[PDB]
Amino acid sequence: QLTTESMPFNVAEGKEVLLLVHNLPQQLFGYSWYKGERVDGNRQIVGYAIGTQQATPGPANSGRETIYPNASLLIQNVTQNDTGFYTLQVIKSDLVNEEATGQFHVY
Amino acid sequence: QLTTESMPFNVAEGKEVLLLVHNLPQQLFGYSWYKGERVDGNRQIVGYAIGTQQATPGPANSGRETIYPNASLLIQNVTQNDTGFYTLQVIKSDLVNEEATGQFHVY
Repeated sequence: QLTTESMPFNVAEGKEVLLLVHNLPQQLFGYSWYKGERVDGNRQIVGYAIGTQQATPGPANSGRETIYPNASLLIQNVTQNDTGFYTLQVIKSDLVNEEATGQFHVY
Repeated sequence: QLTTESMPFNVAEGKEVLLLVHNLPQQLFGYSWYKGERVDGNRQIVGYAIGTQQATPGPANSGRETIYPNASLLIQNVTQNDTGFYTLQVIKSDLVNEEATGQFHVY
């Protein structure tokens, strides 16, 4: 049931897009966002620990993103290579974790 | 650097296999094991929270597996459909998580 929608879907180069999260579960340890349609550490954008409120960037961090405490992801100054899928993984306290995929298109 | 090796690699139907974990990082919240070569909640075997020492089964749990506190995974009474890839994800305190893939073959 966790979902993400991009706002806007079609984004103009140089403008911004918000990946808005819906149905965020409770009893969470943290968030991890990835570029592409799969959880993979080689393409992690950012890790975020809820208790300490610490964001840590990953290999796919571009320096134009902001993760908020509700797990939504802002990307500013979009370029053509931002186009595609993004994957949010949410880590539950029982370690039975949940993923959701979003997407947007830069024109 | 996290890795997993199956012992034995080639496993006889009805016998057991241990997915032994190496280089387990420190400062971990938990473990999640998956069937297949990717982290995906629809194929989660088990979630394990280190602090409370609780295992919770996922959709791909067969009832023949045991995860230990060092993250190694025993599978007993193997069948032909156990053949293939397994994926361990390790959740770090900074949420910049690590994955490793193992495999074995049932003959």
